[PDB]
Amino acid sequence: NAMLYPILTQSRMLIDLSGTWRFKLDDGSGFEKKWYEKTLDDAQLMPVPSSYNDIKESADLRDHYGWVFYQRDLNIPAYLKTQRIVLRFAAVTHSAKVYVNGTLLCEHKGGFLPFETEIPENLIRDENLLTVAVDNRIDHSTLPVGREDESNVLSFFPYTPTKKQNKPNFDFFNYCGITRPVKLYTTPKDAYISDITLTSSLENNTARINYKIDTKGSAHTAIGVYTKQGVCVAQTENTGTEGSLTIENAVLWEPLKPYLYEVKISFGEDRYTLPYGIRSVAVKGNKFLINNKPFYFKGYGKHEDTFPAGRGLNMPMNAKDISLMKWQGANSFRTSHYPYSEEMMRLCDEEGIVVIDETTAVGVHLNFRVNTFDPIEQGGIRTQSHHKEVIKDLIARDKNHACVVMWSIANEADTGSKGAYEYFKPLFDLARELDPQKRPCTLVSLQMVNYKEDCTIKLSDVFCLNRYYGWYTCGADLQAAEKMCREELEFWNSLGKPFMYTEYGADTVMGLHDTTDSMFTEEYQVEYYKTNHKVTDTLDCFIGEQVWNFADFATSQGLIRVQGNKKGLFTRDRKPKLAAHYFKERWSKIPDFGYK
Amino acid sequence: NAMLYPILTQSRMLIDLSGTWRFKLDDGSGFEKKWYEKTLDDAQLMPVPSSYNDIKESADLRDHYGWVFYQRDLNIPAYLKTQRIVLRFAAVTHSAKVYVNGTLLCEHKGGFLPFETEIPENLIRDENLLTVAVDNRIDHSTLPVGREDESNVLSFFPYTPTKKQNKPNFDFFNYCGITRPVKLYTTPKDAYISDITLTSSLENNTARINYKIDTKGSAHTAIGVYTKQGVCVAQTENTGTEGSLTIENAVLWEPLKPYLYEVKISFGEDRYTLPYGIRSVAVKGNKFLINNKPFYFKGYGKHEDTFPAGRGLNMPMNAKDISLMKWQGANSFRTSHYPYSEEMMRLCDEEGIVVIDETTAVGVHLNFRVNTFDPIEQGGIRTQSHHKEVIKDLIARDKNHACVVMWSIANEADTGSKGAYEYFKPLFDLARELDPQKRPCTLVSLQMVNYKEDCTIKLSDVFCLNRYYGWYTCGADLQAAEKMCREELEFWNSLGKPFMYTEYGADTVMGLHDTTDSMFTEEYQVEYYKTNHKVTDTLDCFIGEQVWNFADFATSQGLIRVQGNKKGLFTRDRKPKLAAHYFKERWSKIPDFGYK
Ligand SMILES: O=C(O)c1cn(C2CC2)c2cc(N3C=CN([C@@H]4O[C@H](C(=O)O)[C@@H](O)[C@H](O)[C@H]4O)CC3)c(F)cc2c1=O
Ligand SMILES: O=C(O)c1cn(C2CC2)c2cc(N3C=CN([C@@H]4O[C@H](C(=O)O)[C@@H](O)[C@H](O)[C@H]4O)CC3)c(F)cc2c1=O
Repeated sequence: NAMLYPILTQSRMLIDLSGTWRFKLDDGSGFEKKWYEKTLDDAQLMPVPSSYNDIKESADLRDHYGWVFYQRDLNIPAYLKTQRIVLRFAAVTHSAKVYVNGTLLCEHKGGFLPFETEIPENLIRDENLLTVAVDNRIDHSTLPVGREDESNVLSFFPYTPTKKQNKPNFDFFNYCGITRPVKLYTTPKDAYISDITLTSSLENNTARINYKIDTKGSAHTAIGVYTKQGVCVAQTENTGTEGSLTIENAVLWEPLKPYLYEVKISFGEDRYTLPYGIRSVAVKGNKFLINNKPFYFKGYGKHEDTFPAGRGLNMPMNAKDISLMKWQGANSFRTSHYPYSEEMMRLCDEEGIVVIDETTAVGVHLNFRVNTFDPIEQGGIRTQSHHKEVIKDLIARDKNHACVVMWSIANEADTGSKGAYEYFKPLFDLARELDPQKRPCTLVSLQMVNYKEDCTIKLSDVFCLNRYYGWYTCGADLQAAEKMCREELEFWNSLGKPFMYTEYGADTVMGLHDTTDSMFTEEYQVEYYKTNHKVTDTLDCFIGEQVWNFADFATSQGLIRVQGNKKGLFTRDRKPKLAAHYFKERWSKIPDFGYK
Repeated sequence: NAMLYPILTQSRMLIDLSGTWRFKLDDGSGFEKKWYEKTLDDAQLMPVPSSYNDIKESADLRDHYGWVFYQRDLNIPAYLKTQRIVLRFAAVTHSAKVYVNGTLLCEHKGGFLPFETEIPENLIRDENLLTVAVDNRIDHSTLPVGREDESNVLSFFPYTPTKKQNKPNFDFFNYCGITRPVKLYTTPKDAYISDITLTSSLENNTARINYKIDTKGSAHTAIGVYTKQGVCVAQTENTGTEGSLTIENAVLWEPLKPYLYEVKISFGEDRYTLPYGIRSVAVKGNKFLINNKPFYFKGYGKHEDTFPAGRGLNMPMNAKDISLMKWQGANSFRTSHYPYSEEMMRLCDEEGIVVIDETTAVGVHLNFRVNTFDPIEQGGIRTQSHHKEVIKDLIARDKNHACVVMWSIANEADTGSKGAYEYFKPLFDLARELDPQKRPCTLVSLQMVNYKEDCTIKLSDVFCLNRYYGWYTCGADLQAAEKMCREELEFWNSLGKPFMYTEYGADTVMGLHDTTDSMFTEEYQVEYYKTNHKVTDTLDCFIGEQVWNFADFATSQGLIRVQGNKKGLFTRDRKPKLAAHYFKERWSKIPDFGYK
């Protein structure tokens, strides 16, 4: 469960296994014929990390259904065997089977969170083959959810598909493969650090770090806290597993003004250094408080999506995206609709970007007659069990990030229907139990005629609304959109708790224009946002605006998707639309703290 | 009924009243307050001819519901009163009331066909005001048909519109206004030509023109036929109303090789000259014969649509469009979905472009539970009576055009439902009765699950199909599209009569690309057409391909319309997409005659 980010330390090797791997589509016989026991024959080459769907020009590759096999050679020095040898997969989408030589080492379900496995030393021969089989199939038991009929979420006349294909119950393309880096790392065999938990206490004008260090084996523990320049500001040797350290002259991590201490931990020979921002988060009344100050979210729902790697880790684009958000005056984004790479989370900690951290739970809705949360034995959704593992794993991975201020339990589940509360109650209970910082929890609310029956009202600390007044309703009638927006949002405002837009927007094709309200035009995108803001700016409990979307991104094919989703403020190659300049202006006049 | 195109002759003045007119939106009180009796107060200026919707930047103007008032001064020489004075409206969309000074002169229904009225000389004062009130409203009794609920033909969540608006039952924007020129012309008072009918007889290797000259008053008739250089090749004086003339050395009008004789007619002092192409049209077996040769249609459904005039007469664009069709190797187009201007028809006669001439009958479908052709007293469609007047007027206007080879009675009516045959039988009977050339008649068939019950099979001389295999069905599954296309078209091919595509295409945004099948991309548009052609090229009764559409054009707003309809081979400003070059290549290898 514990998943420390792998780093090069005095006690820990870090070997990146990324590069060109061999790649072979499964044809139904791949496991029967035990392809993982030899070199892949008649194979292609595929970059790792990357989604595989867009690297070639093959529609059958892009739209492949089922398994693929990745493989590479792994010839490592024998003196590594004096250490504990670990294979870390930061993400394999959606499910993986990992083989070393002929031998199945592990299997994983869930395409967006890391997993790892020791390599037993009796298995390492002189030359080794690493094989990773990757399953892309989605159904009523996976997160994200796939449809199990021939229905498309986006048809006039019915037809029989040529081949079976995944049918996403979500509005983004089903990019799969070895999405994020594969690495080999080592620790001391006999005594090593397995996890680190840090929390902050700011009471009585005294900043303290509380630590809890999880180990394997028997040794002595030490912890030191260091400034960015390397001055030790607190340290203790031969400590317990738990304790606290006072940080005199503590500098707080603040949105757009990050400060990270370096927390170095020793256990026997093992050494691990964890960056850590000191800050508090709390919901009080109708305010979202960061370091006891009333925060206003300004930003976006995002996607991990770039050409040609798809969902694949793209670190230059990560840095470019954060630079664009600072240029635009944003302070935050949400990990729509899955955990993002640790490289992104760590960069956000470094750059002072606030993150709403979301699970993989999109598509938990069977009625976009069996109801979504009917009993499984009557056709209800089969995701609750995996939904708990995802929450456990997500919090275990990201718990120490200062940038994470809120957990989002699901995106647009069927939360107005019968049984939703009972499905979601244990998941909220679990997230509150597991997060040592006890951060606020929410689910992101689907737009819905019976919004007063949204079970978010009974569960969430912040109400997060996805609303499309002026796009999916009142299209090209913004005066009607304004009225419909005000009627519903005055209800939410009357509940006295913080609420916010986590999505709102309008599909906009760069280069289409009209001085007169016309859907898909750059001007309409601006007018859409002006209309919504006319309402939200008058509501004192509305504490944040995150647009849909930061940038255009790939989706499944359909009559309402113009080469993907076009609601980005930026294009897929990160060029500003008219509305992106509109937001730079607007967000320049709105402070991070004390707007409402 | 008779509607000779107005021309300047030795006996006929022609005064164009086009230019800047005064323009005022009605507010409900325009007739009550009798605005037509004075200058329009607090008015704008509007170009005539033009649609009014896009000239300004006002959404309320663009989306106006109801009446508008146009007005201009009309100060004419008194010596005109020695002649018969006629006001000709080439088109006023959709309905008009015409006033001179205070006096209602005529009212017209039908937005795409000419109407005229004598100006009684006792009404002409020294200074005169011409007022034209124009109604844009559409319903179950107009052609084209408007919906009478709040439904859009292209909604996720229901909303109340801010204002009432026209709801077209058709896929093009409801452009209205004084669409085509307004002209004053004169004839002799006492004896003048009211209509001319010409037909051709090619039997026995002898080309003859049969004439029938309709007059008012008592005088002597003469007719002469002249070559383009002005050589008289047949003539007779003091003739009857009907007769025939042999044309020795006759040159036939042929597709892409036009020849027009000039037919000059005298009656008393009146003189009228009519261009006339000699050619035959006939359907025999599975062949469409022009001048006894098996024709293959290559071209488009079009729209009259340019920026900013909308539906308005744009003669430079007409010439540009014909130049592009010759550049692409097309030979034909259909007047989708209304009669086009006489200026276009006459230019097509001059340039050798073959025309399928279509009525205004689009939207004759109430179920895109009351059935379309239920009795009117039970909610059935109320268009049949006006549908006959439109057919009468269209044939009366266009009967002498060599370029017109086929009448299209309706576009995508509900022809697979009960009662369609009975609705359409009298209209086909009427068109065959009225056309002196007895040209083939068709209706354009909607795509429909029960296509074997399409009443076109019982009525039409050529089966004209609108099909979207690979767009509205099988989208991004072209291999399935090919199979579905072949299954249905082998049925049509098995009937042994000529059939053809009058629409097929794929929405394509210029500048969107992908080497791998992706809807809305330029490459997908090409692949869509390749797939269809794989099938049609193997069917010996398939005698023509007209794409949807020649060029992108404006529509109502909705989630599936990217700033209008994007199925053009060209953009709205006439720039070629990838598929336009594809068709230039393809149509360069397909002959006008003897392809199948
Ligand atoms: O053809 C139509 O009529 C509609 C089609 N679709 C589907 C997307 C094809 C609708 C979807 C609705 N929901 C689906 C996604 N929710 C968020 O919206 C973003 C976006 O759609 O841009 C996604 O990208 C985000 O991931 C997701 O969180 C919005 C609400 C809806 F309310 C109405 C319609 C239609 O009306
Ligand atoms: O959102 C969807 O799912 C669909 C939406 N629409 C409507 C246009 C919004 C459909 C329409 C269908 N008909 C409507 C128009 N016919 C011709 O098509 C051209 C075009 O549509 O390009 C028009 O411009 C031409 O004038 C017209 O003759 C095609 C058949 C259909 F069969 C399926 C759908 C959908 O499935």
